[PDB]
Amino acid sequence: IQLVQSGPELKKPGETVKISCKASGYTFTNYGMNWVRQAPGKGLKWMGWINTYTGEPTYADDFKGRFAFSLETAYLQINNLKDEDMATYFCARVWNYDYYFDYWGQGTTLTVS
Amino acid sequence: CGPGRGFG
Amino acid sequence: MLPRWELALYLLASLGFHFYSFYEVYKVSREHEEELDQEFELETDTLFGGLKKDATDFEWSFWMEWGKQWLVWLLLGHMVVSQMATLLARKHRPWILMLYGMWACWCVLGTPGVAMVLLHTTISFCVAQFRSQLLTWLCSLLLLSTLRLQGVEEVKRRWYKTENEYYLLQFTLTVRCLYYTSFSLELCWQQLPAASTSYSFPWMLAYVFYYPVLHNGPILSFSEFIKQMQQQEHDSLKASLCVLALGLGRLLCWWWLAELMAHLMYMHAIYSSIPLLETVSCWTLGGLALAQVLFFYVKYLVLFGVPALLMRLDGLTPPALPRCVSTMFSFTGMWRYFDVGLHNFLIRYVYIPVGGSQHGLLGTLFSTAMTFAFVSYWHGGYDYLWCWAALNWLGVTVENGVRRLVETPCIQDSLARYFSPQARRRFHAALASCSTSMLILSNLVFLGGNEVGKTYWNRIFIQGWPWVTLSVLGFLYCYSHVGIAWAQTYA
Amino acid sequence: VLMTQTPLSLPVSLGDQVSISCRSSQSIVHSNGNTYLEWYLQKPGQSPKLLIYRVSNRFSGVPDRFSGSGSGTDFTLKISRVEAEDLGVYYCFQGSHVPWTFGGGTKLEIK
Ligand SMILES: CCCCCCCCCCCCCCCC(=O)SCCNC(=O)CCNC(=O)[C@H](O)C(C)(C)COP(=O)(O)OP(=O)(O)OC[C@H]1O[C@@H](n2cnc3c(N)ncnc32)[C@H](O)[C@@H]1OP(=O)(O)O
Ligand code: HEM
Ligand SMILES: *C(=O)CCCCCCCCCCCCCCC
Repeated sequence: IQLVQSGPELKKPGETVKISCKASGYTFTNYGMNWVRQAPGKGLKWMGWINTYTGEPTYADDFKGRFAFSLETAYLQINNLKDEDMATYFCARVWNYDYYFDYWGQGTTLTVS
Repeated sequence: CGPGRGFG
Repeated sequence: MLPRWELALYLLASLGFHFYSFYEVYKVSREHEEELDQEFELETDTLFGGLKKDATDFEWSFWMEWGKQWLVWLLLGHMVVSQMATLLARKHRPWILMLYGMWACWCVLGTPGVAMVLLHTTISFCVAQFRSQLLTWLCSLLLLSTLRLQGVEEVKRRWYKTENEYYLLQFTLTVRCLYYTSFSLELCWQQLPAASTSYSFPWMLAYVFYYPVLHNGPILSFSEFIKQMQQQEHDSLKASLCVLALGLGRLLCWWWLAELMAHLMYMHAIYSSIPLLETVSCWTLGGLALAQVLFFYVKYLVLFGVPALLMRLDGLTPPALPRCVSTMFSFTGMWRYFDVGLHNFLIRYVYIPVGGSQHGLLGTLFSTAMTFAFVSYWHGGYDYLWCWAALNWLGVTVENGVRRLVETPCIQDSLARYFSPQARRRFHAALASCSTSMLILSNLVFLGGNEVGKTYWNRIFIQGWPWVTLSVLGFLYCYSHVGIAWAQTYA
Repeated sequence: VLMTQTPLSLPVSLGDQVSISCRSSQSIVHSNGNTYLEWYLQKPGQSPKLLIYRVSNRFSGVPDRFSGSGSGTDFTLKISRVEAEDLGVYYCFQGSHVPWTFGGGTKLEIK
């Protein structure tokens, strides 16, 4: 079981970017997916999650109105409008019981300047 | 709703 | 916005034609009371000065017959047990309520009823353990089909003596089908660690064996049930007494209205006698249609308020009660606002999983068709029900197609440029009147049957097109102005 | 829910026990009857790894020296003997109350 992300991405402040999280080694639809971000000067912030079985995303209150989670079932993409944020975005499989994040992606560092 | 249908 | 004077005139016309049609139906019932009484027995009571109640309806005369005997006492016992559990042992309230639900089902339906509910629940849970939505749907469909088999029907009738307990068991199992299907699909879609322990067998037993909705009550979403059973926040019993008092007063008023409107006019006796429909005038036809849809609305207000009242006492939030059908003006509005619980179930567990608009218009059609198919198959799958489902799907599809076509930016800009929004409102009201003229016919087919719908189609539309159809269209046109004008409140 | 950690930077020499405290804003115990508070070790320049999932529990990867016991509101994680390969940033994460929030982060340093 492993998760691989696209890679470093540089975008203009007005443009938009898509980040892909491909999961291998396990039944993709069995476990949901969690997207979090780590700002250079802050800790981890849980942006939201997507239910791989039904494709129903729930976002955090702060990360709403610009971020969208989509499926490609086994990649899983995120779309957003660029802004001052430059955090590193992590993709985490969520286990069914007793614990949340087991396997994490490498993380795609995003530069917007 | 109501499963009672077709009785008259 | 339309000027107030002509909108008030439209409301006046709507009330006028409702009331004159009601008067015409009353006159027809009074002048044909003897033959209808001879053909169908009419109940005699002193509630309304000696007027004879028309007991031809099945749901009313079945649910009130059960309520006078067992149902009301068991519901009061459930309310008392829930309040006692909240006061004494708030943590164990769901399990106490589940035990009371099992005991009530036992005392009202014998051991076989409880045994069959348990068998259905256990089979659905065991199948859902595989965590596949398609397999769960086939399991639910097979469990529902086992009701319609002739051999199972014969065995179940052999189980019971009064032959009304068998009907109660059939209705209970039909509702249980939806309840455990919803729970099983939620278990299949569960992928969150926080909700891992929410989908366990005792919780399924508590969800299925909830007495207020055990027999006929509205479909209660499992998310709301599991959220409210674990609040551990009291409801301030002093306020619960006021809630109970207001609910009981409103329910008594609704029941009195239903009894009055069944006493004054014999709707069901007239629809049961097809030859009388041909003889009576077109005014009587329109009055019968309006009175029948309004009586269905009031009957289901009464039959859904009691589970809603019990939920409100229990702390649950019940699905919204049906809106007045004299407000309704379109297929989508009628589905969205009449039966809220079943519509939510169809959207969540039948419409979306098959695939909504994400597959394009054609796909949407299939999804809609599938949903409608199931609901018809849920109500019994009779030929008249299948015709009602087909007509209703055609109506919904036409509404969606026209709304999509008119909302294109080019056509929207063109219509905005040609005329003022007042003319757009008038044209929308005329279109919605042309739509509700078929909505009411579809609902008559659902209620009266194939013969009643065919008679209405022949007399109102085919036989009397030159002036009767136009008059009906105009009256429904004013009706549609009233409906759309009120629709902004809950839009 | 806002969750804080003490100390923010915890310098311990190799082979010394370390204690990290995470204090929540309010109760983390979920309606299910259990609390979902887990501890993540993020080594520099990579993704965090889970250490203990529920209070006093242990993940498969974490060795026997990562025992962490906590109360209803204030939780703690203890390293009996730092093996110099446990250096990183430790985040305490709650899952009971949406939205789920991580901790500030307790960076460990060699004194
Ligand atoms: C067992 C074997 C025997 C079985 C024996 C069974 C027997 C059983 C019965 C037998 C019968 C036989 C077989 C016959 C069966 C049928 O007779 S066929 C039945 C098919 N059902 C139907 O046709 C009903 C549908 N009819 C309708 O008119 C559509 O619903 C509607 C009303 C056009 C849909 O419109 P809508 O959904 O209200 O769209 P909406 O955007 O909400 O409003 C209309 C828009 O038009 C805009 N508009 C403005 N100006 C205009 C303008 N010049 N023009 C158009 N639109 C405009 C308005 O601005 C408005 O937009 P909004 O103001 O709302 O933004
Ligand atoms: C043009 C005719 C009518 C209009 C515009 C109209 C309008 C309304 C509206 C908008 C409501 C609110 C629905 C709700 O909040 O649930 C309502 C309530 C109701 N309507 Fe009508 N209605 C009409 C005719 C009738 C008739 C003829 C009857 C019965 C014979 C009736 C029975 C009821 C009942 C029982 C309620 C429930 C009141 C409550 O829950 O407080 N309606 N009406
Ligand atoms: C449970 O089975 C009921 C849900 C199915 C809808 C039944 C339709 C009831 C009839 C409503 C009449 C509205 C027409 C308005 C014309 C005045």
